[PDB]
Amino acid sequence: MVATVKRTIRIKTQQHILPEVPPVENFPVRQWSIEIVLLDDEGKEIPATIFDKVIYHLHPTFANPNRTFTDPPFRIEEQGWGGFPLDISVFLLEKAGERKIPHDLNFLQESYEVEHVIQIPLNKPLLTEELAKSGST
Repeated sequence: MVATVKRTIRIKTQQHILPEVPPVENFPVRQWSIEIVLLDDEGKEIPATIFDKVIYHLHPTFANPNRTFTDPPFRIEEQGWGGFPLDISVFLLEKAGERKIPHDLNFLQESYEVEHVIQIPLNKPLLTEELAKSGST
C-alpha cells in the first residue's frame, strides 16, 4: 500500500559580481540566479513539469520579493549584496499541494546545487501521469 512517491529536485544557483554596480558598504553587488530541475530515477536532470508554478519568496526588502514563475526551469534572476536566505514554494499540478523549501543564497561559490526529496501524492490522475516521466509510481 502506497499513497505517495518520493522525487528528488535539484535547485541550481549561480552568482557573480557586477562590477558596474557600486558596492553597498564595501559589499559588492552580485547577479544571482536560481533554477529548479527534477531528477529521474537514474539521476538525470529533466524538466520539473510536476510543478505548475514556483514562487520565490525573497527578503522583504527586495523591490519585488514574491516572484512567480510558471515554466520549467523556473529561472529567477536578481541582484543583491547580502546572501539573504529565501523560501521556495513549489506547487504540484492539479492543486495537489504546496511544498515550501528553504534555500540559502551564499556567495562563497560561483555556483552550487542542492537536492531535496519531496513526497508527492498519487491521487490526481494528471499529476500521477506526469510522475511516470521521472520514475516508477
